[PDB]
Amino acid sequence: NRTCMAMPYFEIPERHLEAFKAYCAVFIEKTSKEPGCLYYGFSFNGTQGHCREVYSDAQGLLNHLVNIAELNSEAFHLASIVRYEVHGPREELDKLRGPLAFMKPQFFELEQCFSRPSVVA
Amino acid sequence: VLFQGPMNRTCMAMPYFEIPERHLEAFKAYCAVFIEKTSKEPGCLYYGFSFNGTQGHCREVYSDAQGLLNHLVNIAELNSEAFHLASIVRYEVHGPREELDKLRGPLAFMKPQFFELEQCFSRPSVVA
Amino acid sequence: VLFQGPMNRTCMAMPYFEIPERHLEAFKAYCAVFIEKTSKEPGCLYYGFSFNGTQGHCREVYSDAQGLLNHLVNIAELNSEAFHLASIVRYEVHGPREELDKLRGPLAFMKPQFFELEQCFSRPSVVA
Amino acid sequence: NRTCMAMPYFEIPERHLEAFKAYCAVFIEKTSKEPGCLYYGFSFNGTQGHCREVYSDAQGLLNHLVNIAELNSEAFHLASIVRYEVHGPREELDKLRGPLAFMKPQFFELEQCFSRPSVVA
Repeated sequence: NRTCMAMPYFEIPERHLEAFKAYCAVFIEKTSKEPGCLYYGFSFNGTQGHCREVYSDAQGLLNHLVNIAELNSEAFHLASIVRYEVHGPREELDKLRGPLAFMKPQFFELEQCFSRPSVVA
Repeated sequence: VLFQGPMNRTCMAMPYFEIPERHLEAFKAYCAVFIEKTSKEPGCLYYGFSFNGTQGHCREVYSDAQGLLNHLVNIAELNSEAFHLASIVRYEVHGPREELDKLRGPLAFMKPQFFELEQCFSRPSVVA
Repeated sequence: VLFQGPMNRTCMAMPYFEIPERHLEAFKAYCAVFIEKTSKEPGCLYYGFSFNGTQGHCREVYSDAQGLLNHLVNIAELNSEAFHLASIVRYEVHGPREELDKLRGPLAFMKPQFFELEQCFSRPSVVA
Repeated sequence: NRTCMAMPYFEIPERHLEAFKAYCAVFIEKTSKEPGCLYYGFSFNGTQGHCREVYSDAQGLLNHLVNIAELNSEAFHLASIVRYEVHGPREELDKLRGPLAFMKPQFFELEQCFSRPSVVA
């Protein structure tokens, strides 16, 4: 199981919350074209935003960053990413520590796990 | 084009642990005990521990809010005996509003950060 | 593949009228009066009358539940004077649960059939 | 404005309600491929189901019936259609009275209307 999970946390000014949520549907449409993306969901604690992103492997996360780059530049003025976590097995995170350094990610290496045959992450 | 519909009932809990270095290996050993206990819960879909050095984390995925409540009851005794190895510094709960409404009362003692899931894409054969 | 997200706030009201034949042409004339009055409501997106012989119908589309309540206030006086031309035999209200919750109290006197909108596809440029 | 609106009403046994709602997502996926379908939404009054279907013209409704026929036969045992209304201008409903007779439709001819430039139905 090489699945990796990325989690950006967003600080959204209250005047930008509705525009941010409208863009979420655009990010979801664009990300839905990625074969390696298994899950992409936006959740909110008031003005604190969050995305739970599941990719089939490290390459999937790298594909997503390239795929989403143009949308990122369009919407980058609506919020600040205040934290970025990447969770997965060490052998996949090893492929990401170099490429992702610009995000200052917090890397969590998955070491012990239970899961049902239906649910990979 | 726009697609709209109800979210899955799935809820995810994420405690973040501050583990003293002198307790880190004992904490990791106990993780096997917590996994074994949780693996018998019908409502638990995923339960896994990850580490950023001495920062620990558990990703807990339940089929609905009731699954998370069942876990709280199941693990209460174990939580109280491994209590001393770490402290929980953040506790997040993610899920749809209607399920999180069932959790705000029972989990108040954890002072959780509740994130209401509002928009999602998924491949349902592999992730809920 | 599965897409999930919130419904539009749009609400639709549909009264069905039983119109005596002797009143049908007068009813149709008054429809112009009701359309003119309703056309000044900011919250009204669509308001149209259709007929299956002497069975009349209005399709009323509002941007949210508040729009429907504003219409009730706006039309109250007109409703009371054209009151005698027909009877309402069915009154349906369609929309998302959170908006319909705002209507169950104010519209109780109409004994409405409330249909909660749960899944939808749409082309947002032309239909809400 | 040639738009027509179709409205099936469903009586769903309580034991079939969840399966019916799961099929709704399949009907929505299939109907989303129709260029002439502008809106397709399912609503529920307990066990009473309803679809609000908006088509750009009478041909769109006929295309939908053909497009959805295979799914109809798969799911036809989950509920009964107890009423079927078709609303639109007379000139479009004239094209449907023959083809749709098997549904025993209730035809409502739209005669007077207000709408904002953004909303066709």
